[PDB]
Amino acid sequence: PQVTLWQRPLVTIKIGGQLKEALLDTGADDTVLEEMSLPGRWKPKMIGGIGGFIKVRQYDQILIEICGHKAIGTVLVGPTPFNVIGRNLLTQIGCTLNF
Amino acid sequence: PQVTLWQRPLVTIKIGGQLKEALLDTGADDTVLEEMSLPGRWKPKMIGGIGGFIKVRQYDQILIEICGHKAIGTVLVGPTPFNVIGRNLLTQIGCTLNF
Ligand SMILES: O=C1N(Cc2ccc(CO)cc2)[C@H](Cc2ccccc2)[C@H](O)[C@@H](O)[C@@H](Cc2ccccc2)N1Cc1ccc(CO)cc1
Repeated sequence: PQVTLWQRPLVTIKIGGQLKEALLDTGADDTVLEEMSLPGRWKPKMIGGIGGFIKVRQYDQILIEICGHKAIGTVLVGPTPFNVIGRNLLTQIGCTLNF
Repeated sequence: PQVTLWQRPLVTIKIGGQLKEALLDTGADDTVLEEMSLPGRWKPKMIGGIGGFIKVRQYDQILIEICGHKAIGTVLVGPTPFNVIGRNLLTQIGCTLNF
């Protein structure tokens, strides 16, 4: 749909059998989810944000359904205050900025 | 214009007589700029991010021009690694997202 930005742009995702809400986030390069059960292998890493760095686990190749579109990608799981969908998935879903 | 998200969506801003680049960031409610000299006076404020929180100072009713577009609003100046344009200014330049 279009999304105006008068409100936080939130979306429903399904990942790992579970339903969550997530913020559409053009300023983020990667997707970062609050701590969640995912099956599998993962490799740790750090990301920095505004505020310092977190240590996060990266899982590659995770299927997310976002709104109702499907994507496979890397997601990072860690101590974020909100789930963010970053540009690595935004580009799969077809998301564009318009002004 | 329309901006796809294969690369970081940067724009040039003009703010307080200085030219800078910033990320159009849908995830951020407000605009946070790296430290720079701005006139007026300000209030101490604290925002949270990934990583944690920073003390910023808030200036309100500053004019910023983002592409050719003027907007006036609150800008937080402080320890961000990257100048971030958030939703408070994005709505004024008529930015939407679309998928
Ligand atoms: O740290 C934030 N990252 C950091 C970030 C970096 C990398 C990834 C994964 O690759 C994910 C998130 C982004 C801004 C930023 C970009 C580049 C360098 C440094 C910072 C993001 O784009 C912004 O949306 C929120 C993400 C967020 C969303 C909801 C809740 C917490 C964090 N933030 C924090 C932020 C908070 C408030 C304001 C102003 O109100 C601005 C930014």
